Parts: sequence; C-alpha cells; structure tokens
Amino acid sequence: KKTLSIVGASGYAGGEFLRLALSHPYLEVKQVTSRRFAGEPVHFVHPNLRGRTNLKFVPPEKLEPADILVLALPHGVFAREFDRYSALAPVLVDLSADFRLKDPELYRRYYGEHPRPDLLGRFVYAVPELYREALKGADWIAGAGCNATATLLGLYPLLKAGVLKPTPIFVTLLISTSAGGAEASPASHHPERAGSIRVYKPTGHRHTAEVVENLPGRPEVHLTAIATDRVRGILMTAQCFVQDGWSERDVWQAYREAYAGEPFIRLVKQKKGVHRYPDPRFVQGTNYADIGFELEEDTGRLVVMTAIDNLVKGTAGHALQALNVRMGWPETLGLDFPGLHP
Repeated sequence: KKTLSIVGASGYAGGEFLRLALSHPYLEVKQVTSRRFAGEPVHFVHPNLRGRTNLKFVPPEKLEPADILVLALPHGVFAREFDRYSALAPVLVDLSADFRLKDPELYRRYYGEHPRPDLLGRFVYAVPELYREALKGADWIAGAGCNATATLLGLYPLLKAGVLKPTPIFVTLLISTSAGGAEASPASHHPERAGSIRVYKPTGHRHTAEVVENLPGRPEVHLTAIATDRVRGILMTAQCFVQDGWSERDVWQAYREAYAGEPFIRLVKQKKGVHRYPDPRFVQGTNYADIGFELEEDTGRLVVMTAIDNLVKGTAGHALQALNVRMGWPETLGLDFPGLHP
C-alpha cells in the first residue's frame, strides 16, 4: 500500500484523480494541495466527496515526500518548478502537457520554449494500450491530453496495420465544458454558455503534436475541436480512406489484433438496436474507450469514432491505469465503474 499526494487537487484533473485514488485499496492519499482553498475540507470543492474523507487542502509549502506524487498543475508550471516537486517522490505522474512530447521543437511550436528541454523523452506517455511494456519500468509517467487519447486509440490500430491511404486524416472532436477547466472566464458564465455550440480550437490545436508523435509512419492528421454544452465527454470522429481491398471484417480484425485483451477498450460492433455507435454519455464516469466505425462502400471513405469521458479515460483514469501497470497491480483496480443507463 503506497502513499500518494496530489498537487493541484482543487482542479478538475486533480480532483478526478483524488476521487479515483480514494477508492483504490493499495493507495493512501496523504496530502492534497491548494493555495486558494488551503485549510478547507476537500468536499468544499468536490461536493461528491462529502463524508468520504477527512482530508483538507494544505498549501504546497507543507508538502512532504511520498511514494507517488501526482502533478495536476496548470500547463507549464511543473516544468518551471521541476526540481522542487521531483524531489518529493521517486514516482511522478504528471497530468499536464509539460513532459508529454519528445521533440523540444515540437513543444515550442505549441507551447513556447520548454525550460528543461533535456528532460523531454524521459517521462513515459500514459497510454497503456500502446506503451504498457515501457510503463512497467517508468518512474516518470506523463498523462496524455484527453482529445489525444481519444484520437490515438481510434486511429492507432488502423495505421499500425496499414489500413488507411496516406491522404490527410481529418479529426473533428465534439468536446465538453469541463475540458476547459475549473477556472472561470466570461465565456463560461452559465446563462451565457448553456445551449451554445462553441467552435473552440478549429485549427492549430496543441493535441495535434501528441497525436502525430504517437502514430506510426508520419501520417498527416488535422484536428478541429467543437465544444457542445455537455459537461463531460468526447466523441472523436475521423475522416479518412481505406486502402483498396479492405472490407469491414478486415478493419475489425485490425482492431481485434491491436487491442485483444485490453481491459478498457470496447469495440462497438452493433448491426441493430438503439445504441450502435460510441456515445460519450454512456462512458461518463468510466475508464472505457468505446470504438466503432462505418465504411462507405462505394467511396472507400472510413469514418472512425471513439468516445470517452474526458476527465476519466481522457485524464485521471488512464493516468491511474498506467500507475497500476507501473506498480504491478491489476489494471482495472479503482477503475471498474461500469457507467449508468439511463
């Protein structure tokens, strides 16, 4: 049973990890930090945790060493104060984008110059379905972007098996408002925001970098993020074309091959019934990535789909799953919630 503390636990990413860790049998949450809510019980910020823990936020200066340290700070902050936090634990799980990329110049293009460039390539990208082996020996784990996770899981098998023609792949993601974080903005005032569909980042999305670095064979991939008013969830859709000869059966085989035995991948193969395609609503609160596709026969056009809860499978859930791998614990530990219906 290991000790684990969370930096930036008042945010959505850290708070979601806090919820998950609290019901994990082999983890003991020691400290959770917050400058703003220092001294306040955690349920003051996360009401769902009312009566489930006596933890209170402490200022980060009060931070003591622990076995595992989860960093859920605003992007760029952990990198600027790396030495201070890295000394607190041998195992680091960073949910920020600070150490996700290998190429220092790719990082700069989307985030500006990295302060500790030689550190890039040391953290292992947290996508168990792709790097489980490397995660087993990773002391520094870098969580992946939510949209990146959805896009990579849906596309990886296809590119790995050479299913797609080399032409550009267009990824349109329907995202949620929690993806924007807990910090308010004029655009987020509820009556101003509810009901709106906000084109969010139509071009130049920073998750593109993550997607390109973790897909085989230098594929051309473009992203467009459109935010609906749902609070959680992501429906990733991708437009591309299959090489000639590929039937629907073949494409499923490509997925079965890449993800055979994956505990958190569900291939949605349904010919009939009401729920035939990945739908973020049903994976809400879960660590599942539901995957499906439809092949346009006469054109060869393939529409790929992947749905996940952006805060769980897209953030805290996959980070914990990866931590389970590193620690040698069953991957589903603390991540077995099935979701609800209706």
